[PDB]
Amino acid sequence: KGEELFTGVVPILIELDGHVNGHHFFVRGEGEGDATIGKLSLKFIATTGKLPVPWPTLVTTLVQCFSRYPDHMKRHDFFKSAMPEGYVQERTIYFKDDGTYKTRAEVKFEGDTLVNRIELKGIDFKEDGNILGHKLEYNFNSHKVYITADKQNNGIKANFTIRHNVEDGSVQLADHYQQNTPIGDGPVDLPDDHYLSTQTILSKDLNEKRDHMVLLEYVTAAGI
Ligand SMILES: [Cu+2]
Ligand SMILES: [Cu+2]
Ligand SMILES: [Cu+2]
Repeated sequence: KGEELFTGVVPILIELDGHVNGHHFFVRGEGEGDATIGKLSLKFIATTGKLPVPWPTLVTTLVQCFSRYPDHMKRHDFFKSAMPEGYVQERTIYFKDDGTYKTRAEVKFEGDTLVNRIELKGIDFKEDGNILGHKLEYNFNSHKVYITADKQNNGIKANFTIRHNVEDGSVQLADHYQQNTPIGDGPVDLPDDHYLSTQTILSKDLNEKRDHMVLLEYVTAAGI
């Protein structure tokens, strides 16, 4: 339909096919999104066993169409306007003093479900660094995701730096560079500069034996 697709609660499917250094892994997440209040509630399983990288490094890669855009900002919501046909979301992520992730995702409706299917490639990580050495805390900070229009590509770009808490009290920074392109050829909303304000909780399911991550997230657009 349109932004009409997000007036209620929407089921979500997320699938990540990952290769970091020499390691293969697969993640599938399921749950629900409520864009009217900007809320995600999701559970992710590593189907391939224990992950070679920390769960928090995957959070940004694992549906910004569920951001809450306040009424006065609805003209600037690229993500919903591309639906149902969806958009391609690509990122290049530089972990400071540490390797890089390259991601490509398609985010679109498949029936009544919003699906995010991702390919992730990671290279040049240090064996004893914060990522391959699993030295990141199981939690997640608040960020501002700065969004700009990319009118030459009929889409948007985003810039932000993720701050991962490290177990010794230091911070591991991850510079994100993001490009989104609509899949369909219908017109989309090309926004004035603004940002998304994020908050996230990472937790566990006591009955789940598999390596997993429960996620609760709230995101609201601001800056206009
Ligand atoms: Cu209708
Ligand atoms: Cu292999
Ligand atoms: Cu593989």
